[PDB]
Amino acid sequence: VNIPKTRKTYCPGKNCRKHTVHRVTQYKKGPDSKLAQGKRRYDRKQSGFGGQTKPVFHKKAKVTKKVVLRLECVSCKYKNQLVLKRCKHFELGGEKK
Amino acid sequence: HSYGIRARTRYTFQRGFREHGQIRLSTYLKTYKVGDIVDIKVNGAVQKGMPHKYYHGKTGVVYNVTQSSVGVLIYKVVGNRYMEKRVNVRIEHVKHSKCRQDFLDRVKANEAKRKEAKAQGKTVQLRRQPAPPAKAHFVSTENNEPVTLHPVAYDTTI
Amino acid sequence: PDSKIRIFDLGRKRAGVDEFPLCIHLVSNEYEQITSEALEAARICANKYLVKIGGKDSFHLRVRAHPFHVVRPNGLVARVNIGQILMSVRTKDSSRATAIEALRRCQYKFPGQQRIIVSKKWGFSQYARDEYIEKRSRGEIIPDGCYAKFLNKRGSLQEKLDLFPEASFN
Amino acid sequence: KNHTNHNQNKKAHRNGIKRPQKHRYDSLKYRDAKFRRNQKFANRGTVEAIRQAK
RNA sequence: UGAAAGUGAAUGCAGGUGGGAACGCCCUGGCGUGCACCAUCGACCGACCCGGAAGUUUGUCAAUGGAAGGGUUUGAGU
RNA sequence: GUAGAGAUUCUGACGUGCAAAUCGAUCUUCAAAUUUGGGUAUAGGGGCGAAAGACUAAUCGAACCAUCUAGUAGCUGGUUCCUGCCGAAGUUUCCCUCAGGAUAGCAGAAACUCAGAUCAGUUUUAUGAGGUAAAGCGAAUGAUUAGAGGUACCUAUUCUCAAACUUUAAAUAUGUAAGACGCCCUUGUCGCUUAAUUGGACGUGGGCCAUCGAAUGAGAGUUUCUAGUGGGCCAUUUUUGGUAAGCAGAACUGGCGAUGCGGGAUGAACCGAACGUGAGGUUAAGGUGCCGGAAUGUACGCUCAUCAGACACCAGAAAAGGUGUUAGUUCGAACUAGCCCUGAAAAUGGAUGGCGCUUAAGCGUACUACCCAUACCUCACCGUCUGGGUUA
RNA sequence: UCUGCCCAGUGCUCGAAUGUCAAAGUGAAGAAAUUCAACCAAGCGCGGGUAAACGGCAAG
RNA sequence: CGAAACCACAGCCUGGGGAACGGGCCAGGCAAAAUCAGCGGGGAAAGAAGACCCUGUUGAGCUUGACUCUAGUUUGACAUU
RNA sequence: UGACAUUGUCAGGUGGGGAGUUUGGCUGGGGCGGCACAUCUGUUAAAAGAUAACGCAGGUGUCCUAAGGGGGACUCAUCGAGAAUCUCGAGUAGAAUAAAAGGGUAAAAGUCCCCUUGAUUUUGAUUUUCAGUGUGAAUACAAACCAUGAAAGUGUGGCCUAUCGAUCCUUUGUUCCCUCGAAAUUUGAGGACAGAGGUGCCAGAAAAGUUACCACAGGGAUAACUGGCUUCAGCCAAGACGUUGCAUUCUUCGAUGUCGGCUCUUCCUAUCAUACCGAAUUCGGUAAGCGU
RNA sequence: GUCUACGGCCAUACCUAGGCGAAAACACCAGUUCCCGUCCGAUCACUGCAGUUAAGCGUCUGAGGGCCUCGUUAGUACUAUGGUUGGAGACAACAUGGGAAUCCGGGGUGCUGUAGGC
Repeated sequence: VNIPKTRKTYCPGKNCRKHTVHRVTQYKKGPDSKLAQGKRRYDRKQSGFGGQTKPVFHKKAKVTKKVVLRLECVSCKYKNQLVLKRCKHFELGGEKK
Repeated sequence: HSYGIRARTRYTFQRGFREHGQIRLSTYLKTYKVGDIVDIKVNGAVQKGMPHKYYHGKTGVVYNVTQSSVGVLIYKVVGNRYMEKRVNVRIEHVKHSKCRQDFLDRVKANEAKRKEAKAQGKTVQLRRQPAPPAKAHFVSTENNEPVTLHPVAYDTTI
Repeated sequence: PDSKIRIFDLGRKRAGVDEFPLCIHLVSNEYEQITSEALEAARICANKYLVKIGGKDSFHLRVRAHPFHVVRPNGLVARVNIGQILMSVRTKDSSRATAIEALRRCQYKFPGQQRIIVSKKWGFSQYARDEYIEKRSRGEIIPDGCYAKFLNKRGSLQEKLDLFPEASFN
Repeated sequence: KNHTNHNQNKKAHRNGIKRPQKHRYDSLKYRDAKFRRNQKFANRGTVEAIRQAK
């Protein structure tokens, strides 16, 4: 699916409270931090004899992810997030029909 | 089985034969108030605001009025109780119950008879009564002499 | 599946409506089923007997049960009600005995019970003998191949006039 | 037997298909918001005007 | 009441409305009167979304502070 | 070949033995990888094994002892006095759930509230909704027989069909209404709505005011906690898969399960009727030759069977015939029916229940009398519940 | 009396890429916690040997 | 002189119905003490909570490139130095 | 021989030699298959709603910045007529409408053009599956913000009926937010609020075999084994054609000993022989006494 | 009564052939500078009344097609309930009730509301 790189949509930032142009990009999951509480608890739990202490997931059944649009206000820099339907092939600002 | 919203709705949501086309506009020119008793008849052309197939042919009382729809309250048997179902149904799928209008016309007539009975100093029995057995009557035979009939002999028509 | 019986009219199927006045029906007496192979075997028996006795020009035979009901695909059968006509033979008044015996022999090819009934209607038409005579007498019946056209009060006038010149339009 | 609806209607009618209790006043909440707002103000003036008349 | 920081329950006879126990008055009702309980419309307290009046001192332009007022949102509240 | 060490066969004896492995005969070896005493070493996830998972104190695909340990139990078994009162479920949704739980239903208790209300597995009246049966195919669609006409066609016809074709369209089911939370008039609030006190919603103040607005019958309703249940089965009718099935699967209702009694000889669901302890009377279903309570009753016929028939469910037979016979129909001939016979055919001796029954004690119809259930009726008594009294 | 053919695979065995490479240690950034960057044995991986190795009939 | 197994109660058949092969139930055939030696038709005879099969979120033996580990082994680092 | 090497600690790799565990369910027994395990249309289905089978005919894990939204003009599939692809007649949809099927659609919901991003933010209320829990999908509004149109109005994705996801954890957005509890500042972390990442066994364990050496607790809820039920003789005329007849899982898994032969007795007739008849040795009828 | 605008019910209104239509209205019609749109002012947009009732439009006619209503079909098919009814069954009959559809035949061929013009 092709999504235009820019769109005029409502900006819920308090400085805008109106429709404003937003730059559209694709949300990328951030790098996992070693110092998160879950990561720290996992390292504490995994240290020592006992083998594996947590479920490890294999039965990956989904083939595509919900694409997430990161809307970025041109005026007040406010950032919004929209989720769309699942798509196998995704374009951002491709050629119009 | 499949359990969609419009499953097995081929005949009930179908538009009538030679009744297809454009919806008549007296539907939109009608007024509904809360307390009105209305019938639900899902018009298949208008897909927005369609109540579920259970409510087709169901009659209820209006409880809410919006710009384009009507809130109808219907009692649906669920296991061992009637549960209050409040469907937001578009006015195309709605019509006034003629039974209510017949009742209101009868109420107006009853008040009229009561007023005239009071004015005349008489008592008028306002309860309807079921059909009674026929009265005694004479049946005249003049120019209507009885014709004696016998069962016909069996024959092979074809 | 293909039905075993393929021909459904035998004899002079082009015979005029006036030529064969007598009609004899082999009628099912029971609510039952008839197989396609049963229908064609009785058809062969009826055609063989009738052509042997009176010849191919003395009768018109029409089997009216069509094997349209599928049995569960392997074959086709004819679902028959009570009183439904299975076989029909139209002949002259002389061939009454021949047609009756032919249907009597063809009973043995069909399961269940059948009755031979001499229909009081003229030939294969729906009109009884007396009303067919009287309507033909006053002129609303015109033969058309194996059947006859009947004047009806509906339609235009000039077209009915030049198709039916003897008709007396009151 | 995986499924049947044999004894279910009997079980329903033993305590009867009971109807919900009828109340004179139903929630003006859960209705149209604009109507609810104005009816609050209309009710508030009505009770005050009754009080003033009394 | 909220995750917390924190804030923290009377516009009114501690409101209206409907039905209601018991009582009173009148000629069976009517009229008052309404406990208890539900239906419901509000008021108040905390969150949530706005709105920032004072006031405090420290950055007075500000920093901090939160009043009135509005949402028809919410709580295991008054 | 003997002693000795073995243990092939009889698949002999015995097989609660003499014996928890023995005896008899037969057989294998018999001077060496031989047989064997005592001493000594190797101990349990170990030993030892010319290897069979063999052996390791009658215990070995992990010895024995004691403890953890009363290990765990969706699994099997059992679970102890009486009467009275009420009385289920095998269904819903979710679960690594399918022999199990939770959840809803059904049930019991304990309360509270309302009240001529507030309703009903009901009818009527009024008014909706549906696409099944039926019908149709010369109304579209699909399939299909035959000629006629005008030229692969076209036109008027014709025979026959559809579970996912259909214009049409039932019966049975199903929704709602049938007033006092009513109606009529006046009039008030609003930030909503309108061109507008214009409406809409809620009200005030009045008037109408239990034939108060169909029938019939009932007092009605709401909380709280919790049990058991979450294998069902049969029949009526409808219906699917199946060659069929005492087969598998559903729908509606009634039953059995949980239920005795009368009857069908006998039987969980068939027929009748549902049950406190009794007396009398009367019936239901079904019966009245004898077993067996009760007419070897009445009336009119049919039937003769060389292995007749005899009561629903039900414990089974068809086409087609039969100089069997009794009646009919239409022109002696054909048909048409009712009974009988034929078609009809198994294995312990045996089944209308038996005995027997032939102008029946068989079959069809009609009419009386009779017999009898725990059902009905009257009465007595027991208990339960409900209602009304009781400060003498 | 013979014991054939096959090193593809699998297993065993022994030479080179430098592709990988943990903890140490080295360099930079930060106030540090640390975050980056480069290097690293073994095992690999690539390459040679091996069937009286498993196996097959890469060889048929 | 003197056991034991086994034992709901018992013990003549045919048929019916029935959890679809009754000793009992229903309808029949029938039916006279007390016993002895034989016998193997029946008592679906006795002998062991089927040892085949399935079920259980019950095991164990063995196997492998199952999951997860571990003795050992191997290499790097620091220590000893 | 030698600061090598061995040892102690750590970090890589190896490790069925050894340890512990697991090895989904549904299922006309299990197993193999299929996925009926999450879901849509038409049926099954008996004209409300509900309704089953490893019943039936196809589908779903996508696709689309337009194929979403608004406005405007236009009319479609066809068929006839005719000019070296457009021409005009008829044309109730016989076409198209992303994708299965069903329904809807004609100055449109189809086809072209024009402008857009309602495929937005924030509540509550409803509908369907339903326990009236959750998820999913949907409906009517209210408070903003917009698109479009002259306007009425329409628009909270697709004409309607499918196209999907908890706790924990991780990550992202938001606030000039809260906390790190002796007091601070800067990092870092933890919170509230809104999403995403994934559980297809789709209300969501992290899991290979084998057992003929096998073991338990059960099961006739469930197979094998025993039982039961179920699946040649005419009629017809041209001996053909026809037509009518003679798997299930109820019992048993606290066990009913499970082929054949031998032995032995009995019954049956659907008669090989024997007796006695009827036709033209052969075909028949009576016939199970007797033998085989 | 006729005509126009806006409608309601949405074929008794539609389709086809033929014959009429006085007034006004309506329509066809003249033109392309303007607003506007096209390959083409043919459509659409704009300005006007020189002619025509030829068409549209109204109406009458066809035992026209269709459609609508009534009767026939027909108390028929079907169906709720009932029987220890019949029949081996298929199915049928009866009892107390409910009750169609096609063919066919007759009639009909739009009614009406508001504001106006004649």
